[PDB]
Amino acid sequence: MIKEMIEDFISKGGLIFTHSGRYTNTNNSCFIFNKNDIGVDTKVDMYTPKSAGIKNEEGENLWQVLNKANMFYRIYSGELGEELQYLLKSCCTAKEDVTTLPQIYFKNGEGYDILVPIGNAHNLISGTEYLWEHKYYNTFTQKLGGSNPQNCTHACNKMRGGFKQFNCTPPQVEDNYNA
Amino acid sequence: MRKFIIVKNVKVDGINAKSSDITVGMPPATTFCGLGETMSIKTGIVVKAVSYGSVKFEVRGSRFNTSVTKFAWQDRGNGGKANNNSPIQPKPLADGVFTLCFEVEWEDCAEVLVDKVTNFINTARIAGGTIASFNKPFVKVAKDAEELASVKNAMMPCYVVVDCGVEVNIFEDAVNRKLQPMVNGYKKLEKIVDNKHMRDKFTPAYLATPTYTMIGYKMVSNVDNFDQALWQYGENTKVKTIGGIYND
Amino acid sequence: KLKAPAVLAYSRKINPTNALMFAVNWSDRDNTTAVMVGTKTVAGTQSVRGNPNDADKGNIQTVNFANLPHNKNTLLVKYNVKFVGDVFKAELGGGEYSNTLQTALENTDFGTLAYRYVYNIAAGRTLWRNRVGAESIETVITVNDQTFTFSDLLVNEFDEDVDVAEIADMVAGVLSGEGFVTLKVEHYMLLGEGSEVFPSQEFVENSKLSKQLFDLNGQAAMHDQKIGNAIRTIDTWYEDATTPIAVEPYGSVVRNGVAYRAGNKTDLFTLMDGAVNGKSLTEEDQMFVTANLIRGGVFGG
Amino acid sequence: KLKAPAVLAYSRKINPTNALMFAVNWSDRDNTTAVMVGTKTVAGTQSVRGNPNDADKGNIQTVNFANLPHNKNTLLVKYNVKFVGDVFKAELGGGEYSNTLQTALENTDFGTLAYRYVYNIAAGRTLWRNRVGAESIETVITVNDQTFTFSDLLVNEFDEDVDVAEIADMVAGVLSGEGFVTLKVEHYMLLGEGSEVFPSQEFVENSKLSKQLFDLNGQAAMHDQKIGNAIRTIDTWYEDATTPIAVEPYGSVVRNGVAYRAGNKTDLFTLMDGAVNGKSLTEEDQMFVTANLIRGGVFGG
DNA sequence: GGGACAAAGGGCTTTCAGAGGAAACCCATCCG
Repeated sequence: MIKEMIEDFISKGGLIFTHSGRYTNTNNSCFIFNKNDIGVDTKVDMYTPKSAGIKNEEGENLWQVLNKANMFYRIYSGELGEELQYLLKSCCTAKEDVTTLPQIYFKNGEGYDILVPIGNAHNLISGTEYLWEHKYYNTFTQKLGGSNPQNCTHACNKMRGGFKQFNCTPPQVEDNYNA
Repeated sequence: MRKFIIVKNVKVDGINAKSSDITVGMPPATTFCGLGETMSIKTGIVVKAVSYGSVKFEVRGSRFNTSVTKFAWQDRGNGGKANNNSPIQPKPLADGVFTLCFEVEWEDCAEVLVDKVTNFINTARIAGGTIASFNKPFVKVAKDAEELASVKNAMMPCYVVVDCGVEVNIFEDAVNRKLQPMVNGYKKLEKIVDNKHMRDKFTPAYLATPTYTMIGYKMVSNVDNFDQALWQYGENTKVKTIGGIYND
Repeated sequence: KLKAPAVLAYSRKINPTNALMFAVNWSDRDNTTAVMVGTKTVAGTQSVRGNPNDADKGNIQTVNFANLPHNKNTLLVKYNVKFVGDVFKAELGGGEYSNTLQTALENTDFGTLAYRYVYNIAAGRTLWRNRVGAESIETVITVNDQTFTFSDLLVNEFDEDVDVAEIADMVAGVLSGEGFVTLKVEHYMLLGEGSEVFPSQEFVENSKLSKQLFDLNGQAAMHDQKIGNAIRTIDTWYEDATTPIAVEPYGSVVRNGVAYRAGNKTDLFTLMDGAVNGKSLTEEDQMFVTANLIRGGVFGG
Repeated sequence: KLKAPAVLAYSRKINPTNALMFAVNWSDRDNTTAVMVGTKTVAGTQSVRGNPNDADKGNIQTVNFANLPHNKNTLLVKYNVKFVGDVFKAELGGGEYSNTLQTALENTDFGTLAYRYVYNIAAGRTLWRNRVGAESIETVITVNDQTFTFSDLLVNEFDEDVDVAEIADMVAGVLSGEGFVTLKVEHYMLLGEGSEVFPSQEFVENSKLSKQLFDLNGQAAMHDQKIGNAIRTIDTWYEDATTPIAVEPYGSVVRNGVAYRAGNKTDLFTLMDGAVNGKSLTEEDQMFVTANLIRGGVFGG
């Protein structure tokens, strides 16, 4: 029920990641995995060319299957055995790509460090799902990909409604009065 | 807390409203700290802390679905299909008017600083925007904590950002505490090995992700301690305020 | 072979601002009145190609508008421009390619580029479709406490003028290495009482409105990108198509669907590669490459 | 085959303004006073088809009104009209389709169109239902410092006149490639003391008021698109049904619910597509296409 | 002249996938 989809993923050039820069520019191909951020309710993302895959009999992809009821932590820890544990961990490989990314100088004691900011995959999905049901009507809505959003990520392909962003508009000084 | 310089009613157009993947609006305190560091390195004058207040701000567009800026063909991979409506890669823009306070350590004179600041401001940027106009800078002198209220009140009128800290995380705190998140620093993930495409081959390179903290907006006349409204670089790649967590 | 770097970037050397609109009289241009936007609702028919059996139904739309009041008959558009130097300074990369390009260049004539950039403002091309319907357009330009007034016609076919030279020579000095200069521009027109004005639009996802106009705290304004686009419409240096277009790499007009400077051995990148690899270019080619390098952007692939 | 481009649009070449309503005397038309709107509350019965059980209940409504003062007996409606040229110049797209369409046209006679456009204003069709109940209607047209006075009846059945031709000759020259021309139009009525006037309503959602009228600073006015609709009611060139209608693709009247020029080989898009593909059009078809191009719209898909 | 590699460019393209969803906030002082 789960293994066949794992051979499906490893057959293509798929990758598992928690942070990536593809959320800022579609042409980016930078994928890295963080092990210290894995928890009970940590959402992860995956990338395969054209996001084709094969759906289940009821119809599900890996992004939905692993992020439904926290079977990712149920497998990463090894509660389902050591057969589905090594294969999944084999996909967690870094991939460096800095073309078309921001680069900023930051003060680090005596000297400077150049940094390339990238976005986190867990935060977008977690915030969208948590905030859609709490009625927080002080947010924007952004859609990635465009006319064909199936070539950016797996989360964008399935979450076609659009990710949510905080509206950080500050109060403004009203004129024609004291303040 | 000795010498302060005030520049009020600065008009900037085309500010990059996208500070992170989930924050759209005011630039974080990191942008103003970097502007102060750039002023210090270019001008040769040591700057201690920076304070910013929002006079006006507006994100282009509507209540939701802010805006999209049209793109153009500018890469060397096309020429045949580069004739109709290049892809988007969204990038929001906004327009705002701010007020800035800079802590300066300079005692050579009193009027040279105004000229040297005005020289740098005429050719500077704020989060990628273009400065339209600004008022003449003036310098205030503080000898003790009691007269810090006067230099604080010299910044009227504007809304200053104060730090309140995070309890659990920004998502739960925003719904419950009713505050807005902000970026205060970056966390390093892994070191860059290939140094070919980087803008500098001497500075070490890192992959970083933003760290979020919750802030609040307060009137200048309602600030208890002025040291809570000044930001500066901290430890472990963070930006922190002198007064710590703001408490009423 | 001196292969170009993977990513090459340059800054923008011309900085415009958001234009502001006011309503004044032709003889009382001292006191100004702001122009609001407002919202209206219109009704009509459905005329869409390919749908003939649905043409007997109605159509209700909600739009924005902007027009002068019935007691004012003059539109005033005011803005500022900044010209800065430090050309041939790459923002990302370039240690030998940029120096070779700089050495190959700097022999071009910046006087023509400075004349054309100032003429696009003086003649009145910076203001869009608000131009039509006006019997008199007056331009007031201020720089270094020295004002000039223009009533120049013939926006196309750049011709020799006496007053534009005193600004073109200053801009030429700034372009080939100097500090910064600032020009304050004001435009007066004679559209009439109640005439409709055309501020900038926006591309926004579907909302309660069908056409939303740009504004700044309830006052109609224009985007800085729109102001800057009209300034650099000087590309006259190709084979045909008089009434020139804006200078862009692979110079194309997406509105018209046509792309000049196509794959016929006249591109920005082809000329840039050929200039550093030995043989120099003609006057028109360097004048185009330098003008395009004045415009910012990142080149790579 | 020369298919039409995906994006293709034209701007508007006839620009009217919002009409202003004043109350004056028939022999003292120098001094004018505004016409306010106000609000009233009325009571009536419930007469709705299909509900005879609730026919004995009351009905309280609130509406707006507008009527002349009891000491004035003349209504004055004033506005301005602007005609601009540069026809056959597409705003969006068109490098081969627009040029071929312009080549196929421009052989038509602009004289009839310029005559009818001016006649629809002079005969008094721009002023709507306010016409009824008046025994004397006067029209004053000012252009090029030359005044013209009209008292012509028979709004329909275009006849020959000597004063309409002089203005129509100026309009026709501007239409076939020129700058702009402007007309000042004033209409005088003879309704009588205390008579009711009919300004333009507004499309409003659910609210307290059942009928609110368009007003500018509390003064009654008329929408400019309503004024422009009556100017271009010249489409007499279809098979029957004299007393023509306005020119529109798939020429339809939503008020009557019928749609002329349906899918029976008489469309704007069909004729425009066939004109460039070999066979030309007739005189009436060329005049219809030119008239529909003077009016704006989108043609592509 | 034939074989291999890389780059650039175009075109034959074309492969890939897919319907959620509901609502106007933060906040009152210096100065002539």
